[PDB]
Amino acid sequence: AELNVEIVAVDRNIWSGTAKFLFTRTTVGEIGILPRHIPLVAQLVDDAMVRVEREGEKDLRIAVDGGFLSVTEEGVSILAESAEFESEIDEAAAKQDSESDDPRIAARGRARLRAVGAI
Amino acid sequence: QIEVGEHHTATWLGMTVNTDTVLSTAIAGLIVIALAFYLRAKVTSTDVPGGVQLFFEAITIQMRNQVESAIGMRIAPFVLPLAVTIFVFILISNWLAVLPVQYTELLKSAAADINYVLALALFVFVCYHTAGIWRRGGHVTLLAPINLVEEVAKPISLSLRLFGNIFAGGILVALIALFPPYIMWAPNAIWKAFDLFVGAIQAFIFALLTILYFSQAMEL
Amino acid sequence: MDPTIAAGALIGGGLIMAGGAIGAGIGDGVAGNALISGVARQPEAQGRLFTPFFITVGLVEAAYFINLAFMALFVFATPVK
Amino acid sequence: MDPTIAAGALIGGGLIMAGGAIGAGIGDGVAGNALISGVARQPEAQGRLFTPFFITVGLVEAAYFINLAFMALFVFATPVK
Amino acid sequence: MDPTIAAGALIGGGLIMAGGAIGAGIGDGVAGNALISGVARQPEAQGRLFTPFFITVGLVEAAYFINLAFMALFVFATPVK
Amino acid sequence: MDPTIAAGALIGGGLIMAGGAIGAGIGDGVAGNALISGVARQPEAQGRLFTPFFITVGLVEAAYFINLAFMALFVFATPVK
Amino acid sequence: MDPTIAAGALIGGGLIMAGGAIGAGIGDGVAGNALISGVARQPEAQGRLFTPFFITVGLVEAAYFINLAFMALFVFATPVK
Amino acid sequence: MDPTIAAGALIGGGLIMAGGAIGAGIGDGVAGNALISGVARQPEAQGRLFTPFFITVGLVEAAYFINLAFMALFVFATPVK
Amino acid sequence: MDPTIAAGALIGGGLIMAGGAIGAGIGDGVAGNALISGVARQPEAQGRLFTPFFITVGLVEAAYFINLAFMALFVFATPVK
Amino acid sequence: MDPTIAAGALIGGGLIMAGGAIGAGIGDGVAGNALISGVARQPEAQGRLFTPFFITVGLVEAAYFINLAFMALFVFATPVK
Amino acid sequence: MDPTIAAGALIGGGLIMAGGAIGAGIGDGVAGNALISGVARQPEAQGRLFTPFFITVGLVEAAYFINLAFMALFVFATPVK
Amino acid sequence: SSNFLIPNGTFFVVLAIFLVVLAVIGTFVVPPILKVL
Amino acid sequence: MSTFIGQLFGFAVIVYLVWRFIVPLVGRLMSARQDTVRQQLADAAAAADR
Repeated sequence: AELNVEIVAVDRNIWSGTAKFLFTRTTVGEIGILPRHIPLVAQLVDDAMVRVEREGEKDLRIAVDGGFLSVTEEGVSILAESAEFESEIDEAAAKQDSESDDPRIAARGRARLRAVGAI
Repeated sequence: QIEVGEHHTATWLGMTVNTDTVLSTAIAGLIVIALAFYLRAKVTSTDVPGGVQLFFEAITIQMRNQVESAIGMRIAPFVLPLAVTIFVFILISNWLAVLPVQYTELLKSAAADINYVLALALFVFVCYHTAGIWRRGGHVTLLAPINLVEEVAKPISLSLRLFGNIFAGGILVALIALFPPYIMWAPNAIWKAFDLFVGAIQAFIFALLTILYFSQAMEL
Repeated sequence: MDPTIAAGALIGGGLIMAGGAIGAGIGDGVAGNALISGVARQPEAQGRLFTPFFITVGLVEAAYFINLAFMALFVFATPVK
Repeated sequence: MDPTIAAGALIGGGLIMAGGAIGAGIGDGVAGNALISGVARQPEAQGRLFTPFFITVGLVEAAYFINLAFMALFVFATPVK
Repeated sequence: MDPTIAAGALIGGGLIMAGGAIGAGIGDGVAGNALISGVARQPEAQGRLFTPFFITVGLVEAAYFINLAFMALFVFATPVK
Repeated sequence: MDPTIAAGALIGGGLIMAGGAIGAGIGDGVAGNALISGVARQPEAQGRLFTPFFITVGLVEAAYFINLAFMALFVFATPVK
Repeated sequence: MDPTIAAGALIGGGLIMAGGAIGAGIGDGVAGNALISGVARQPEAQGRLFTPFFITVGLVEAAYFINLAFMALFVFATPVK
Repeated sequence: MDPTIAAGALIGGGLIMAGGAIGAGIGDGVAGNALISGVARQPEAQGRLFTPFFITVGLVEAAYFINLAFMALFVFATPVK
Repeated sequence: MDPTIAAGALIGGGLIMAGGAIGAGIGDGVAGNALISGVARQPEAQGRLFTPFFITVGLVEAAYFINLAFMALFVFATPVK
Repeated sequence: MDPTIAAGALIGGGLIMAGGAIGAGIGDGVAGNALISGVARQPEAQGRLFTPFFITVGLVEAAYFINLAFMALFVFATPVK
Repeated sequence: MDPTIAAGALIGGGLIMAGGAIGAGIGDGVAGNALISGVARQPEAQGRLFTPFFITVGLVEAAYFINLAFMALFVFATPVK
Repeated sequence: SSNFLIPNGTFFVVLAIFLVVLAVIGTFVVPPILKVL
Repeated sequence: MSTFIGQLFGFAVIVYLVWRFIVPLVGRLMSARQDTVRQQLADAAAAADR
């Protein structure tokens, strides 16, 4: 089976498709959604990452900022201020961003790192 | 109809020795040295690795990540070999008991003897103790005497946890003996499979608790 | 007499095994509860959760088998005859 | 006498089985609680949760059946006659 | 004597049944707790939750009835007369 | 003697009833806990939750009353006189 | 003798009351836990939660008082004199 | 003899008080757990939560003191002399 | 005889203290669990949570010390000599 | 006789220590569960949570060591010789 | 006689070890439950969570091994011969 | 009879067997494998 | 010999167990883990290639 996934940014639809499994990290702890699942509302951690897993492709890793997450009978919906796919990230820019003193951009950089497979 | 703690015995320098209890121990030791030299004969760096090599590397980096998150690896790398030693040497030492002997059966466990387990546990003790004082030279004041129990606990715990664990099978395989032969094979198989499992898990536990006791001996 | 000691040893061994069984059974139950919940909350976490789980079990069953050993010492090599 | 030892063996075996029953019953209960909760959490996760669940049970019932064995050793092949 | 063995058998059977009752009662309770909670979360999950629930019960009551059997073996076909 | 058997039967019946009481009491408690929690979440779920709840109780009290029966068999129609 | 039976009856009644007390006490505790939690979530749910709560208690205390009755039957109208 | 009955009464009273203590202690504990949790959620709910809490305690301690009474009846006005 | 009564008193007092210890220990544990959880949620709730907590303890330890008193009455001023 | 009293004292002390061990073990377990959970949700909260935790333990182990003391009074300075 | 004291010592040691086993087993279980849950969502926490966890275990197993010591004192260096 | 949970000289024996075996893969396995890693 | 014929009547079912289920599984897995390092050394060859 498969579950419908939709990631919407504040001013754009980041992604929309179907998936086999969906891993992310709520403020309360990491979590993995599967095609059927309890209705749920949660808030992703500040430097969260979203790994979508699809049947015939390679898994799609996304960095998310200020995200919220909700699972319903129709599928998963992730609400983000901003999102950045894995094949769009400068790991060195994200690295120097990670060592900032500003918590917000530090979390942005940590998420961009998590997406690229570092940290 | 059966009585536990019976193995042949003798003496060597006034100390009493088990005439049993040492043959299967040496079988385990020579097996580990064997597969180790077999590794060395079929080791590689840029090939496809042999089954022995993949087995041992899985074990090795498992223990390695355990150590490194428990302690800074550089701080005490010497525990990594000591860990692997403990694992395989105990693993086989229980799995050696899989083979069927009884007519009285003396190919069975080395851990069914209190002294073998006592030696392993108290060696682990001397090592992490000297490591603790090598590093440094309770959480509440009046809680302190409990702490005294704590480190007298660990070698005891490590010792009897293993003995009783294998001794269990060391008894059960005997009991089931007097169960009728035309039926005994099925519970025999069931218990033997579960004993394989428990031996594996128990070697795992002894190794992991070894590492963690090293750690809490060596942190700061 | 002698049989009185034998009976005392049998009852004592029984108590030791009963305590061991209660402890091990409930301890493994309460540990597996967390294991299943973790695997239900995150599946790819299974291979991870098998490290703390079996640590816990290694402790729990330990107390069990120690008792088992002493039960033998009570029943077969009774200390006082 | 001899019957005194027999009675001690019967009481000891009883205690061993009682401890086993308490341990196994509550352990399987506390494990199945997590199993059912996971199933409700994710229906498909069932085929996945049957791996840790039965591991837990394999431990719990283990302590039970070990006791069972020793109970036999207490009642039938009583160590001291 | 002989009655001493009979009394030992009665007490042992009593202990076995008491352990069985505690184990089964609390195990079924702790399993039904999860069942009811799941059915309170998702009503149409009921037909699903009856698979893990009855699995758990199948284990719990198992330990019970095994004890029951052995209790009979203690009381009626007492091993040592 | 004969009174020794009678006393053994009384103690055994006592143990059986005690185990039954512990099992039933705690099992019904742990089931009613889930029932009340469900009714605190969704009031109009009450008429629904009475199906799994009473199923659970039907199991729990079962183990109780079975013991009760056997207690009678221990006390009134004592197997060995 | 006769006093031996009397003592057996006293011990059996004691066991029955002890089991009853453990069962009732913990069962009412685990039920009131859910009651208080529900009333802490929704105050105006109190008048509602008193329906399932007292149902649960009606079961729990039941097992208690049944035991109480039988305890009397053990102590006053002892079955075998 | 007579002292045998006296000893049986003392042991029975002991068992009754032990069961009472376990039941009351754990029941009050499991009730106060919910009370404290409710007061940690909503401070001004305290004056409210004291209604269900003390109801629960009124039940729990009840089973205790009943046992206490019967313990006296076992120890002082022993039914059979 | 007289020593038989003395031994019965010692065993009864032992049972009373054991029940008291189990009850008090677990009750205080289950209460402190809620206390710590509340203080982990809201630090400045500590000074508040010490009101319900110590109420609960005041109940739990009560059942303990009552038993303690009666244990003395069993051991020193034994009712029947 | 005198040895009968000695045996009663040994059994009573055993019961007292067993109750103490159960109470302390489970109480510290249920308290450390909350401690670890608080540290898991909030690690920095550790230095804070060590205040309520050790309070709880101070209560739990208290009941233990009190029993320990009385066990000595049962075993060494037996009240009735 | 002397064997009566020996039997009392064996039964007392048995009780002490049984209490120890129940306490340690369930305490380690309830602690490992929290450990696994913390590692479930926060696998990284495992390294940190190993500080409070082993503290808890250090307490729990403490009560166990203390009992173990005293059990030896009951069995080998029996206080009263 | 045999209070078989009191130690025996056999202890020292396997300590030897353990010691050398440790020393064995102190050279023969894991320094090679850690370098292979 | 009864006890030996019985214990290895059990041994037969044990290694029938292992040859039907487990070592095929670890064959799958160790084949995969050999394939991975094989592919990565092939990738190193392709990298020096490039």
